[PDB]
Amino acid sequence: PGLFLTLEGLDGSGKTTQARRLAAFLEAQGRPVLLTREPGGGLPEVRSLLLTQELSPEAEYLLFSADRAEHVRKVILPGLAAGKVVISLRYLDSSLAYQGYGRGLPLPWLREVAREATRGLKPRLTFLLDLPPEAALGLEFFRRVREGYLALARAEPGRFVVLDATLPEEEIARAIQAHLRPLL
Amino acid sequence: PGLFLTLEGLDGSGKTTQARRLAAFLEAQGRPVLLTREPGGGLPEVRSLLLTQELSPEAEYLLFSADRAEHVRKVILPGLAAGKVVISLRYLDSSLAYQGYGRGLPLPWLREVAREATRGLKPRLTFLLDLPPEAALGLEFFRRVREGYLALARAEPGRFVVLDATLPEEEIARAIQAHLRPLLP
Ligand SMILES: [Mg+2]
Ligand SMILES: [Mg+2]
Ligand SMILES: [Mg+2]
Ligand SMILES: [Mg+2]
Repeated sequence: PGLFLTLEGLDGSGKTTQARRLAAFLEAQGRPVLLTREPGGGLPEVRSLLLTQELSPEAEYLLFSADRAEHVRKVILPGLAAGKVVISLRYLDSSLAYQGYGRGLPLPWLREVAREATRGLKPRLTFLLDLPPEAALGLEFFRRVREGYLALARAEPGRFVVLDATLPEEEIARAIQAHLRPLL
Repeated sequence: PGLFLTLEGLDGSGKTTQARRLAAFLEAQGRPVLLTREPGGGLPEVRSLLLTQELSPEAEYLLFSADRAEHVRKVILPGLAAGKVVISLRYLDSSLAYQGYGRGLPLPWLREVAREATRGLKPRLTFLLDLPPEAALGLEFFRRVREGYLALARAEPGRFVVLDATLPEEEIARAIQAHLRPLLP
């Protein structure tokens, strides 16, 4: 069958913790599951050098997209073909939020590039862990990314589930499980 | 205003040599020049990344593009803005030939990615060194790449100057010189 879920939000919003707990919930139900992340899941070396360099927003986006392209072909699609629940910590929405809304690249173009890079694969549900940057390129930048994420979620209410990331981690996990139950 | 020139073709066709000699010819007659290349002109580290085992053609192109986007913004446009003649050893057409005609990616997608990466910057002339594919991933790959280059040149016959890469390198350089002389009195 196959089921593709993603987690999104600012760095510091409990995405890794919630990915781990979601995988454990599915492991407890006997559902085979795969945990992965971006950047680095396709091309690990892209993660290393985005860490220690600052490029133009266009170059940054295209590197992320190259990693994304290998990630989809070598990790996500094969996992889904085996009937696994693939959970990716960050996917296309991160690039739209950080490089698009944050750094100012045009979103129609961003989505143009992603069409062939993702082979059109999009998640069935995306969990957005929303919070202000204080609760996790300056504060103004992170504010744009956050509002970008909220704007993206307003546009696709059938795909996005927006959770208050400031809540206790146990409540957030149970909320994710509640939203996910109907799809299993 | 500046002048933007490129050299293109299969590896082994003498492109580096011609780019080097072209630079000299211009320097000699007091035209300041910036000599550069892809892959590596924008992001040096991309050259390592491109050699990744079994890299998808999509990801390969996106790596070339990322390098190309940094190359155009940080090196090529600032050089042209300074009135230099910028010569690039490989540019967009390398990707179109190798990743498009060679690896099978759809050209319109490649061009649309490129539009924002290059800010629409095109070379005034591109010197295509046409080399036989056996003298350059088997032969059938390189056969497609060679013919793709020739297809690109047919579609933009004013931009591309197609030259026989098996000629002596002085005769190639002289032919490049003759095409440029109208562009710099
Ligand atoms: Mg992408
Ligand atoms: Mg948010
Ligand atoms: Mg490109
Ligand atoms: Mg060219």
